[PDB]
Amino acid sequence: EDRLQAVVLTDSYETRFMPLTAVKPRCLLPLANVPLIEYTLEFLAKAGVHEVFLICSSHANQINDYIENSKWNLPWSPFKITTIMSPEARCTGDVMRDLDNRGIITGDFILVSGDVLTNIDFSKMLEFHKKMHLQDKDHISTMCLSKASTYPKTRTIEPAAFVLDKSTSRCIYYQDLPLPSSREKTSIQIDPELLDNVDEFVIRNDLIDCRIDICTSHVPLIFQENFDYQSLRTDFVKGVISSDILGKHIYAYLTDEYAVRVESWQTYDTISQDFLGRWCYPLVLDSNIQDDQTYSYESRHIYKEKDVVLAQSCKIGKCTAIGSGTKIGEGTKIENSVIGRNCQIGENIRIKNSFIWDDCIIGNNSIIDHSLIASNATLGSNVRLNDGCIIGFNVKIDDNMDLDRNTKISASPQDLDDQTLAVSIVGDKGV
Amino acid sequence: HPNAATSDVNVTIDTFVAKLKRRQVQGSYAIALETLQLLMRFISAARWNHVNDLIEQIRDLGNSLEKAHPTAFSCGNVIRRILAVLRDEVEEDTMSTTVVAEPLISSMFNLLQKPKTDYRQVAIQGIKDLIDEIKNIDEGIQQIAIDLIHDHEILLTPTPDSKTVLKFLITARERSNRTFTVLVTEGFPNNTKNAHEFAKKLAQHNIETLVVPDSAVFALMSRVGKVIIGTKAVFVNGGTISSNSGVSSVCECAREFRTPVFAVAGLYKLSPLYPFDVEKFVEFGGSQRILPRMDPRKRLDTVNQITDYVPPENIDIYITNVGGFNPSFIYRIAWDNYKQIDVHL
Amino acid sequence: SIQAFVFCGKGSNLAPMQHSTRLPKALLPIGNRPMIEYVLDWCDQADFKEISVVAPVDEIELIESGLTSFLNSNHSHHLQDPKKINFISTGESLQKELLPRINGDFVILPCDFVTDIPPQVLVDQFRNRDDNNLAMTIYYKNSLKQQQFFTVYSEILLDVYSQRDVTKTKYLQIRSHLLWNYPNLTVSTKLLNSFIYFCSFELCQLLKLGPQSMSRQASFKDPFTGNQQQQNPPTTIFILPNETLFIRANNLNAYMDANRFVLKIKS
Amino acid sequence: PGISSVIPTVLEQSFDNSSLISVKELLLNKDLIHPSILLLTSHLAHYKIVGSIPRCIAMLEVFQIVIKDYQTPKGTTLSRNLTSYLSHQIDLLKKARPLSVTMGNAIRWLKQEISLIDPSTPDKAAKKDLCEKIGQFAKEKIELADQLIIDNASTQIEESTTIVTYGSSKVLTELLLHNAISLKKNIKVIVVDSRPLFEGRKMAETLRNAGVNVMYALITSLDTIFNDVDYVFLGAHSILSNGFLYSRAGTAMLAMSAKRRNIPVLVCCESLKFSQRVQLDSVTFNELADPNDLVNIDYENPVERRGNKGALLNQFIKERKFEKKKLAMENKPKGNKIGGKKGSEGESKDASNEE
Repeated sequence: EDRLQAVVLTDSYETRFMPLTAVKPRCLLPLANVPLIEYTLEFLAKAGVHEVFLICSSHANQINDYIENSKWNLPWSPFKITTIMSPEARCTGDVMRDLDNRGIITGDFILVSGDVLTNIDFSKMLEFHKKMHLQDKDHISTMCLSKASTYPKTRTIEPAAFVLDKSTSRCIYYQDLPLPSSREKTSIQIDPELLDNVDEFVIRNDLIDCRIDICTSHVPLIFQENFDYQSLRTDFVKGVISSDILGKHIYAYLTDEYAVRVESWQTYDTISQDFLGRWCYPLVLDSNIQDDQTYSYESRHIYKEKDVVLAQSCKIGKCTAIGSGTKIGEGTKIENSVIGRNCQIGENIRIKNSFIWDDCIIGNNSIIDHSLIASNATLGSNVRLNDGCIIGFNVKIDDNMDLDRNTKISASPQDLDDQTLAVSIVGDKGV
Repeated sequence: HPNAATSDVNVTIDTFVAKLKRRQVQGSYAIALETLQLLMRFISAARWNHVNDLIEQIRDLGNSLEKAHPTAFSCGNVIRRILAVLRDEVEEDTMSTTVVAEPLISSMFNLLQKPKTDYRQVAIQGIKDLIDEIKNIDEGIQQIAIDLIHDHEILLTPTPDSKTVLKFLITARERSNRTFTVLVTEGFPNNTKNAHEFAKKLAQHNIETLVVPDSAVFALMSRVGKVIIGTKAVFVNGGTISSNSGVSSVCECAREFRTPVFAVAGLYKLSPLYPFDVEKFVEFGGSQRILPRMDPRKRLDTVNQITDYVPPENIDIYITNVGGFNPSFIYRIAWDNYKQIDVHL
Repeated sequence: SIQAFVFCGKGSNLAPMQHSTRLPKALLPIGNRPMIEYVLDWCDQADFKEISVVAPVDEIELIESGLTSFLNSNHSHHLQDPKKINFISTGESLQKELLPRINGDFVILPCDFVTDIPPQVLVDQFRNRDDNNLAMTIYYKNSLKQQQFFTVYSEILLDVYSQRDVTKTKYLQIRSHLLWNYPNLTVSTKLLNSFIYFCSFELCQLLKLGPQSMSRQASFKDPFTGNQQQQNPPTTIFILPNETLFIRANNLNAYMDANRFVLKIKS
Repeated sequence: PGISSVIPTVLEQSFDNSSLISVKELLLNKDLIHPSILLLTSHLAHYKIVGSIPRCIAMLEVFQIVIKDYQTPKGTTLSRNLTSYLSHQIDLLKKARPLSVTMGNAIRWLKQEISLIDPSTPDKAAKKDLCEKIGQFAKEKIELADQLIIDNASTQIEESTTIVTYGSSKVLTELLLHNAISLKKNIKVIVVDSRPLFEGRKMAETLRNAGVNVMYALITSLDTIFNDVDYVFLGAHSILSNGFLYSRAGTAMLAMSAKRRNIPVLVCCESLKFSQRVQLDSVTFNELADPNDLVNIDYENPVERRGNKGALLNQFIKERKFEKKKLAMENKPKGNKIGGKKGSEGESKDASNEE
């Protein structure tokens, strides 16, 4: 089981994150101060990978730079990173084909689609995979699942459907439905060919999406053979199941532990909130994995890094974080928010479930209720927003502003509202 | 000094770091052992001949490790001990190389007024000595422990986790004529399984078991004779940080009802750093092992901590390999193996 | 407060005994111990005082005689014959008829039974968990094709959908609103429904104003649908069906199972 | 009557002041037992929600129902076997799980009422006025008392208040809710809870359903939230003529901590919760349930799991006992607010003669 190699899918679902991405990309972005690929890298390290494949395309140069700046271009680790080149905004089949053309792998390999923050021990899983393989020859890949956050009523965009087994644990089907936004479709049709061979069936829809696969030496060959495939979850595995190769099976696995793949804004927010709570245990800010971070856990659910300055007479809430180099005057009524490293503040910020990213300058007076500020996007005087608002790159917001729900804010110096150059929704200036 | 040469010069530094940060390593003793091994590795392959520089490098190494993890101290302590060992030897050496007595072992005013050899082998031997000490503390605590337990006395034991404390208990129980009954609190967040294991072990030997809820101590304390702990970290003004859950309230109760408090201790487990605020040293815990499902977490606020700090106002004895010592006195003990210079590295 | 209704009919589904003029469905000696002996035992165990057996057009006094002679009984059992029976309706038409006699909560138990289960625990479950309706499903015969499918839950243990395989479209279908509230819904193959039914106080209103049920399965459990439209007036606690699984070898009789029951009984 | 004795768990060398088991799963019940009582017993056996105050109310309701269902027989008079029936019911209750002082008081009142109306008055007219009067009593000695408690709290509790509590005392919940939505103020309310029960959790849930900022707490570290905390109420159950509180869980510890750190501890009560019986330690009269409540790995209540725990007799001697009701102290709970408005628990029975 020694000597392992992996393929990682960063750069996948931009424009899904609509207000951002113009100069700096998608996967490079921070959670609470800390970038997202870092966790993936940590996971990989824990697993014990010796050869690392990674895909860069849109805003790729910056990604590459950041990779170089990370501590893995040095040969002290068992693994090295190499970049695969590809055209602007693409599907996952082309990349697979490219990889096959190159041709390196000998045995078992991993594909990590999307952006996954997992605290799960995986050696046991690997062992199980091995054992299962040792059972029978015509066997391919492993897939992971988990019990959802209570009831799926707030998680609207993801309606993942799974039909499984008890004895050998085997899936076939997948399905999606919108529902409370626009009430339309009410029908799903199921495979009737093979049922009594398995006997035992467990159907579940309230499972967390992750999109991970432990793969054997068959997948690229299969891709070469059938070039009509576009994505792995939606078409490929299902196709394979549906009498494509006779006798070829896959694997299902369950873990109750916290692991969420990100795709939307509200989901991201929820993830952040979860992190703020001590839901994650192999991942907390006091442990400081980067060796340059100096955050520590404190009372009343607040995070803090070394050297934070504030002015007198204060009022603080719950599940918050304050980074290093934050120079704050009198004010801050903080409830449920992230503020990144180094943030100078004039006076007073009424905080009700808000968000602030890397390096922000906020002027005089702001009433903020559940909204996010991105990198370098400076806040002038008088900022008033409502629910679910999202602000992009380099937004030099000036004097006097009023905005309500769902109003997306641009990043480029192309399609959306609130412009980066002087005054946003009080004047039309820019490109 | 950064990690630039310390990667190819010595092999498993990165692994050690990983173990520290991501908690792959289990047991304070084990951590200490690992540190010792690292030190050995540093010594064996690398050459210096220059001593003060080497010492400084070692200090830096220790410092960095300490800064990597703000609640695991064993690693730091071992390093400090080693430094101390080196320093005295160096001082001795200097006097021979060049070629006054104190009222006691160490003076006070010498800090204000102005004051090749087989050294490598000696250093090697030091590490071995340390290892041996770590191995057989219990063979030195054994005949200091069986000096304070009697007959018909109820014994409370919160946080029973270590192989040391268990062994101590076993040694006492061997003399089965000495009558003692064991109350064991489960320890809500993490200690539960460990507590159960301890209970099982007691049962194995034939030791009378009583399983306790943490809310119910006020109802038991007036009947409790003597209380023993098995702490992780020992401190300056007398207090301790114990291996997780239900110790503060217990201690308060003891203070109120006036109850004797034993603590199994080791000088290498003892830290010379002073704890000044609750706002830093107390280490918090995971809500993952409280309540499944995360949609109720939007409005409510769950508060939980793993390892807890004790004020010295309560505990009274520290049964070591050397002897049982007073909390408002243990600083001297620490200083008989540590310094005021090796503090803020 | 405590009453039970005992269903009786005629052997329409059985093959090779039942077509004889003097032998009934209730009185069938198949495996030494009688078919209504077990039912009577169950009833006795259940502490139920007043129990009334519903009888078909065929056999009016034979069942009475059975109740009286041969058998321990020691209870005031009453055998009543309503007139509205056509069979082309097994017991729904009987149920509709007998409703002002129901003072409390009633239990439905057919004459054709094979039982081995602990029976108190069903009743207790019905009583406790604040539930209107509860039914039972038991394992397929384990001793050495197209079948039947049911819906289950495992944490509370609930039922939603119960449709078989005789009269349906070729592909399997699921409703949208019938998942977005109550997310997790598991479907099982092996289970055989024993047709044991429990009923709460508020059920009598529906059978006198608007009937739809066929073979006591149609308009009983599936009209729990308080989604999409809301167009059938509900009686208030929400309309909710329940189910529980058991291990022991005892089930329904409908086809070639009588001969297997014979094999089973001697153990 | 049914089945008694023949049960698991040892006599216990430590603590045996009261018996420990009973009737849970019903078989061979007598042909006169009212189902409401049975159902209540079934509930209490594995109860989460109720404690002290609502239990009594429930009992009262049940009694009223029974009265409504009861008519004067042709042979036996109105006062002939009613008392016997009552006694039987009480004995059943005792067998199920020991009871409260309020309940006893209620029973006494019922007995008095039985004596008061002479067996010669019209039977239909008798119970007509009886059920009215019982209702009136309920209104006065519970609902009115609750109202009075609320009003007491109102004058005392400051502009913007942080309130920390333990338990499931319905009065306190009501008060909290009142403060939230009716009179309207900032309320940082913190609740603590133990291993076996989830009372605190339930209370938190309820508060959330009304929209309040709550902190959920456990034993292992209380201090971490105090070291700020300004005003505190405890889980009231029963007061004795000493000046103590026979109450739920490690409330005593909390009270002690409060005493140590700045502030007094305070309690609201009903002017019929008081006894005239007395005791002084958590050994005197213990309230017990089965050591089965702590075998499962926590999280929820009905789970059914496989691991390690499940040894009460299997291994070489293993006793896993606990307590529900313990002794709260005297010098610390200075505050008492009742149907007679004000007073100290130092004044332990200054309303018991006034009644």
